[PDB]
Amino acid sequence: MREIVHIQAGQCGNQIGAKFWEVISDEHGIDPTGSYHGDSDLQLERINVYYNEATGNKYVPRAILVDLEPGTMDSVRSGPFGQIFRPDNFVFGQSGAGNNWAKGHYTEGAELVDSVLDVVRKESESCDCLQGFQLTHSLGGGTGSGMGTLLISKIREEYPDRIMNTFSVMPSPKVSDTVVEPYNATLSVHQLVENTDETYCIDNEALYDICFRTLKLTTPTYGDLNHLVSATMSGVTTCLRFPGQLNADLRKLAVNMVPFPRLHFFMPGFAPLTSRGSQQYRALTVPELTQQMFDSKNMMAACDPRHGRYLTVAAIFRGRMSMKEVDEQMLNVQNKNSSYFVEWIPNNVKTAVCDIPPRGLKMSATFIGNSTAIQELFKRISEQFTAMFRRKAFLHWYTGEGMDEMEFTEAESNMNDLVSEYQQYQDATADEQ
Amino acid sequence: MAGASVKVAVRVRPFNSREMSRDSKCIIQMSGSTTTIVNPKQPKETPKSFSFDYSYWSHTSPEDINYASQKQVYRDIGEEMLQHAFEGYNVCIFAYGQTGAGKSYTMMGKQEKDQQGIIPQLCEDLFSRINDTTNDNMSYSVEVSYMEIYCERVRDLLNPKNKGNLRVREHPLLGPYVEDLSKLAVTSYNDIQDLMDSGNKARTVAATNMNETSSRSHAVFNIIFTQKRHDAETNITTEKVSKISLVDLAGSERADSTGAKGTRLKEGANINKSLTTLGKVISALAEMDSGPNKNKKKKKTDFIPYRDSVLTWLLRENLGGNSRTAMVAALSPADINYDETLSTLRYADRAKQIRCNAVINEDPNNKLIRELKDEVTRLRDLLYAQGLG
Amino acid sequence: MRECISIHVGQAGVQIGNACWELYCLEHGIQPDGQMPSDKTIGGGDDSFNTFFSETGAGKHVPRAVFVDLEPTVIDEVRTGTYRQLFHPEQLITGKEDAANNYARGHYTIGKEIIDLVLDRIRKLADQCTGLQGFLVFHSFGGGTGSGFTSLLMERLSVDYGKKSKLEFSIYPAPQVSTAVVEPYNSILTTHTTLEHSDCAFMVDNEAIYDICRRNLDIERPTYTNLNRLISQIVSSITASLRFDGALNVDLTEFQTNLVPYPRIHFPLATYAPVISAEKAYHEQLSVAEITNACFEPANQMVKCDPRHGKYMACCLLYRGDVVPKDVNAAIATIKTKRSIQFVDWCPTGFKVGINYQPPTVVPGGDLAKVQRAVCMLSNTTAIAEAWARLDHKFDLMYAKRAFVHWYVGEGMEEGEFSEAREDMAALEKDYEEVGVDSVEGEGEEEGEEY
Ligand SMILES: CC(=O)O[C@H]1C(=O)[C@@]2(C)[C@H]([C@H](OC(=O)c3ccccc3)[C@]3(O)C[C@H](OC(=O)[C@H](O)[C@@H](NC(=O)c4ccccc4)c4ccccc4)C(C)=C1C3(C)C)[C@]1(OC(C)=O)CO[C@@H]1C[C@@H]2O
Ligand SMILES: Nc1nc2c(ncn2[C@@H]2O[C@H](COP(=O)(O)OP(=O)(O)OP(=O)(O)O)[C@@H](O)[C@H]2O)c(=O)[nH]1
Ligand SMILES: Nc1ncnc2c1ncn2[C@@H]1O[C@H](COP(=O)(O)OP(=O)(O)NP(=O)(O)O)[C@@H](O)[C@H]1O
Ligand SMILES: Nc1nc2c(ncn2[C@@H]2O[C@H](COP(=O)(O)OP(=O)(O)O)[C@@H](O)[C@H]2O)c(=O)[nH]1
Ligand SMILES: [Mg+2]
Repeated sequence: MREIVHIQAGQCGNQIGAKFWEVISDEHGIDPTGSYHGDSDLQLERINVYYNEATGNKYVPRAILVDLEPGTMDSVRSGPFGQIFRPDNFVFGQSGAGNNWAKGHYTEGAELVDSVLDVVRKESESCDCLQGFQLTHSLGGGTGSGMGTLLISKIREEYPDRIMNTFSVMPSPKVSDTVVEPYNATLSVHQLVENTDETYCIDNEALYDICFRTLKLTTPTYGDLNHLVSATMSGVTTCLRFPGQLNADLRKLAVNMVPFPRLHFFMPGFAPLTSRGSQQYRALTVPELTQQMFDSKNMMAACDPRHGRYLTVAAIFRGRMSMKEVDEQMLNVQNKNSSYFVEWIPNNVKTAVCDIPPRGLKMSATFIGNSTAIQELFKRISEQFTAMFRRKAFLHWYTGEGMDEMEFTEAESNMNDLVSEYQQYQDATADEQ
Repeated sequence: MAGASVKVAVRVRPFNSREMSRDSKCIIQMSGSTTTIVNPKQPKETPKSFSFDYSYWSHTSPEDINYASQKQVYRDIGEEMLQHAFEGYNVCIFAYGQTGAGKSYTMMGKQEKDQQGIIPQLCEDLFSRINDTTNDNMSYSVEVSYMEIYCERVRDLLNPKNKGNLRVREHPLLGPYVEDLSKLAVTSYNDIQDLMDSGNKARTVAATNMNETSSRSHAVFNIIFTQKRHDAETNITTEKVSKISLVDLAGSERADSTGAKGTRLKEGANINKSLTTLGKVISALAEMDSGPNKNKKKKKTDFIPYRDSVLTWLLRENLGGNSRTAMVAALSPADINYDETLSTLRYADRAKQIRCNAVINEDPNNKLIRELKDEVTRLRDLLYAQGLG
Repeated sequence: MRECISIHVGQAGVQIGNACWELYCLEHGIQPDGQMPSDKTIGGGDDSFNTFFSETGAGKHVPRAVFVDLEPTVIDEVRTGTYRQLFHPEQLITGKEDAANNYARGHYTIGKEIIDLVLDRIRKLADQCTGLQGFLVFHSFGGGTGSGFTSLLMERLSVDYGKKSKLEFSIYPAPQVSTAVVEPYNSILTTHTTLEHSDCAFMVDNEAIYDICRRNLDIERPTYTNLNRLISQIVSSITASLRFDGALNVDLTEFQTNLVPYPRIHFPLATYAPVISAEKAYHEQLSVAEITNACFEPANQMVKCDPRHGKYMACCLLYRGDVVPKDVNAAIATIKTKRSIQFVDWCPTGFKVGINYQPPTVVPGGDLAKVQRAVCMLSNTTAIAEAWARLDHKFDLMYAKRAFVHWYVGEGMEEGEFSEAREDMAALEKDYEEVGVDSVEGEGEEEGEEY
């Protein structure tokens, strides 16, 4: 029995986690009270992946909620699915990080980390065979980034042989909400590059573009963006919970997608996505899903794949479909856009198929890419970072909490080395001397 | 900047007491810069042949012809590297070899002071030259540190405190380093060897299915050497600073040989990962050295994956830039360990891979028959061409 | 009693086993719950054939099958499926993670702690067996479990039983199509065990079967069920000769004796001639000559390799149904005159023939038509080298930069285990290139004494 422990820290992490628990709960037929009122029988077979079984035929998720302010806990509890969670997992303090990475990592989070790890240890010791962890957090924030990095460090220390996913919302050029984004982003990705097996790349601009262009929503809100991220989160681990013709575990994705240890930043996407009224105008088939998955405007990371090359890609289909169509479409995509795929991997497309699609759709698919274009998302941050570090714009707020100027330099150097490592494979030959 | 060539050396060993008592046969032959090995269970197929830079037959101790004497090895590696270090550049020796290979003898030698290893000869030569060249203007200082790497965690071997995990930092100018790593000065090579023994007492060692005491972790002995010059002025200047590194590499293990679970498999996996990354960086550095050294073109600076492991990260300055490298591999000479020996060669083949071709052992009967047939053909052609037959 | 144990490893093995056991139960009239109403209706007989089913006292029939996998999903689908009551409740499923497309994970780390239970169950099955003939191992190259665990199982079986035959059906990776990024590593690493321990290894390719199921059986969107059903038909054609009567009867040892000139070249291709849809079953005589000719067509091969680029070293034809020996002789004579089919000069006979009276069955809901005659051809030829050569190239393109290697070394392997295997692979290729060469001209150079 493969099982996953879910952690959510910070405002963004808690919001996405709440929406994710509403999306997964439906798929598995769970009442907001906790009782099961589904129809199919394939829904309870692997319920233990995400849920513990309570005494009175009630299911409680393994979610762990962390914060340094009680407001987001209060918002989550007073919600549609607030009562589903175990009240003992609401770990929180007061006097939040104040959008300061040092407070989240060195001053305030250092006191709450012991309690959070105690809860995590209690949850994990009850697992029959724990597979991995999930953590939802934002890089450009306060308590989220720092507490998430500190936690991931601790759990990687304690559980070195278990997978550690991470769904990170990193800052964006135009949609910037806080002034100290680059420091937090750099000091966070300095830690994520070391102590994480898989990191998924999300930002708000790509999701806004998806909402405005594909779904044609006039006034999108954060609920929609969380709804998307939740769709991707289930689609990643669909194969663990349901049968299929060709299964794909989390470890299979990690093995097939990561060529070298430090290149584990992935570009997620989902298909199909239409704008309500247009549904009747398009047929749903495997070629349509394949075309929409590889479209540049569908990506959730705001990095154009056409500016680089795909090191690897993975496609998890859900629905009753023919394997021949899937294989032929992946081969056609590889052979047609031959310039956007690395030459020294003979085949760089993982394919998985699950039999039971999402409730409401006859077919669906999730795309997980890994390409050199991700370097751009780092480069911009680094540029902004140096633009603030030459003058020490807001540095005293960080050095007043025990940090030192050397740490910023190490983080910047690690960013630059990661960027160069991704960039070495970008150029489309190496012949001249 | 400058490149850093790597000298690949392999040495066998004369049988041991257990080997001598048993009827085990040798299996390794070595000629020139080439070695060949015969599978004991497959005598019919072929011998595997590898070609290194440096090949050393220390099998027959009293041998007079083509015996790899200890002074020969020292002159062929350590003297040149010590001279390079004196010019003000970092240098390093990796020592690779599994249990029973005989790496310790090559690296340290016997305490009788009649057969020396590389370390004692290097230290003695360094201190002899220090005492010889200490004029009124020039001053010399030497410091020593000894650390251990275990499961991608650094520990102090000389400090007797609790074996906590030290934190690895990156000074912007002086590169990677380790915090709170005790640094001690030494006045005689006897102090260096005493510190080496004290640290070796503190190594992490565990019992395996193969040996009851096998090294489970890497170890680095850094000699930090400082030269201060007094020109004809009031300004004394630390003219150069160079490092001599002595790395002890644990071998590569198989899960089949050591089927223990828990900590043992974790240690084996970490050791294998570190060795693979080390081989990758050394091969890349050797290729980049070879390219510019002949072509003299600067192909950007390439990318050298230093960060993929702590071992290559802490040795970043020593490996890269203007530096010298040399790896020595010990190959047990029995047969019982044949596969092990082959694995050692396959790890010592890595980096600066060069062409060996097939070594064929001709039957003397067919050789003589072919030679006589050629002679008869030549003589008959000469006779019949002149009309004398 | 001619009795065989079928071993299914991995997802591909388990699904092919589902198809195969559906076919066997349909063939022998066994219901999904194990009962056979035919014996009760008639009174008795040998319909509880001991090749594949063991009969208990109450009249139930249990398959002589062993299923193994490191995931619980694929076998949990069988424990609660239509055939939930057919199998013994043992299914040897490790309630842990999977090999994760990693050979080392399936051979060294997690392959242990389940091999002992599998071997114990195999020994229990073998003890009940009298006159055991061999093993039928189903797996797939490119997977984690199907490569590493199959290698470990084959090694242990060769150590234990030794003399019994071990036939292997495997899914070689296709040239262009694939479903994983690290297929070449596992496929190359499996060469050691599939070479030394196995006796005869049959290779099938998904691209070839897709092509067949689009030209012959006119299906445009096939799934794995059709592939498994065709492979099941192939295996049933192979094994029919020790279940039913026939004019010429070929056991499992005759296969190895006739198709394996040397110990290291036991990689024959397989093909099924009358693959045709019900609509096109009409307008076609389907005589012995037609099916025999169709067996040799390059388009109908089950592996993407052209026989015209090599030489045939041995052939074995297994006929089913209303087939008479005279027509088989005429068809073989006709084939021998064609110039496009070249045989090695050192095998003048080059044909084994077997005829069985039992015609092939029709699975309900299937795709193949009901036919009166059928033939399965096995062909040991030199073209298979091509199918290997491509793979080797792919391996090099990933091993030059040591991509994906740290995953393999992190589970208990070392780097050298790659290179050694590659060297071994090269040797095998050279062996094929040595055997297909014509004998040197007047092989005793030239001769002729006085008189
Ligand atoms: C009834 C029907 O077929 O209509 C569709 C529909 O029109 C479309 C437009 C749906 C609709 O989605 C949206 O309008 C939407 C809005 C903001 C953000 C994201 C989506 C739909 O709401 C979404 C909804 O999807 C589901 O019900 C899935 O189970 C989905 N989960 C949820 O949406 C969900 C949310 C909260 C609580 C419970 C379930 C899912 C998808 C993948 C993986 C897991 C779950 C479906 C079928 C539709 C509507 C209702 C219009 C689309 O979404 C999905 C994920 O299917 C948007 O583009 C797709 C394509 C669909 O055709
Ligand atoms: N013909 C056929 N091939 C299959 C089928 N199922 C899987 N395969 C093949 O199996 C390959 C994938 O590896 P698997 O054999 O499934 O690996 P596994 O047995 O699941 O073991 P793990 O890798 O540990 O999950 C694919 O490339 C397919 O070609 C099937 O039903 N029919
Ligand atoms: N060139 C040589 N000439 C003579 N004896 C040698 C030589 N090389 C090695 N030996 C013998 O090797 C012995 C030491 O072997 P040993 O200490 O067991 O190696 P080791 O412990 O396997 N190395 P390691 O475990 O990797 O630190 C010495 O006592 C010598 O007798
Ligand atoms: N998708 C999504 N992003 C959010 C939400 N709230 C905040 N963010 C993003 O997170 C950043 C602010 O970080 P914040 O949530 O305050 O971090 P925290 O203080 O540690 O909780 C902004 O750049 C937003 O883009 C939300 O509800 N949904
Ligand atoms: Mg599987």
